[PDB]
Amino acid sequence: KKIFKPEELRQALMPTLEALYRQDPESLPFRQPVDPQLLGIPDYFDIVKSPMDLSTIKRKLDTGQYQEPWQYVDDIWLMFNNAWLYNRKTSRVYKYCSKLSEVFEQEIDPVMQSLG
Ligand SMILES: CCc1c(C(=O)NCc2cccc(Cl)c2)[nH]c(C)c1C(C)=O
Repeated sequence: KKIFKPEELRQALMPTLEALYRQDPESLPFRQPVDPQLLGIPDYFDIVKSPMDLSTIKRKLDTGQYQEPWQYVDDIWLMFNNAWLYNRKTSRVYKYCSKLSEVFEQEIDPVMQSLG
């Protein structure tokens, strides 16, 4: 039941988020919230009830919204799962999502062993 200072959480986790955000071009579809009206996908919020993206996660990390590291990890998988759920497996975004998830696994694994 260890408690982490918000600042130490940000320090430990931010490099993993940076690694995802910097991944080009695979991060591009995940750098901002999905905007259904712009994209012409009006059923999006019927399928995805809990939208998530890298900018939102970044904000949560900056503003003390995570009490413990698994909450960050939860949001990352929420983001990936939303994309795997909504998009066809052949789609560009699905494929980018999978590649990003592999980057995430490599970066996160040592951090979370070293943390919680
Ligand atoms: C298909 C819509 C979508 C995007 C997206 O941003 N597309 C536009 C785009 C902009 C730049 C680069 C690319 Cl490749 C696509 N993003 C997500 C998570 C999704 C979904 C539904 O899951």
